[PDB]
Amino acid sequence: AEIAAIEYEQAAIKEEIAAIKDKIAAIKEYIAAI
Amino acid sequence: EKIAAIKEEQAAIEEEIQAIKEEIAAIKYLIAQI
Amino acid sequence: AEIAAIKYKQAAIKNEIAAIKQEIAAIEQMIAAI
Ligand SMILES: [Cl-]
Repeated sequence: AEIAAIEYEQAAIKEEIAAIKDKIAAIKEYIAAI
Repeated sequence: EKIAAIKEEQAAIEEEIQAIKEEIAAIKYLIAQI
Repeated sequence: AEIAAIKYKQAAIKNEIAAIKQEIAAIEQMIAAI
C-alpha cells in the first residue's frame, strides 16, 4: 500500500510537470510576441 | 520491481526538472532583456 | 529500508516542483502587471 501511495504521488507529479511544460510554452509565445 | 519502476521514473522526472530549471532561467533572461 | 530511497527522492522532487510553480506564478504576475 505504501508503494502504491508513492506511485499515486508520482502520477500527480508527472501531471504537474505536464502543466508546467504547458505554461512554459505559453510564456514563450508571449516572449515571441514582444 | 515496482520500487525499481518508481526509481526509473524519478530519474526521468529529475531530468525533466533540470531542463525546466534552465527554461525558467531563460524566460527570465529574455523578459529582462526585452 | 527498500523504500526509503525513493521516498527521499520523491520528497526532493516535490520541493523542486513547488519552487518552480511559485516562480511561474510570479512570472505570470509580472506579465499581468505589464
Ligand atoms: Cl517521484
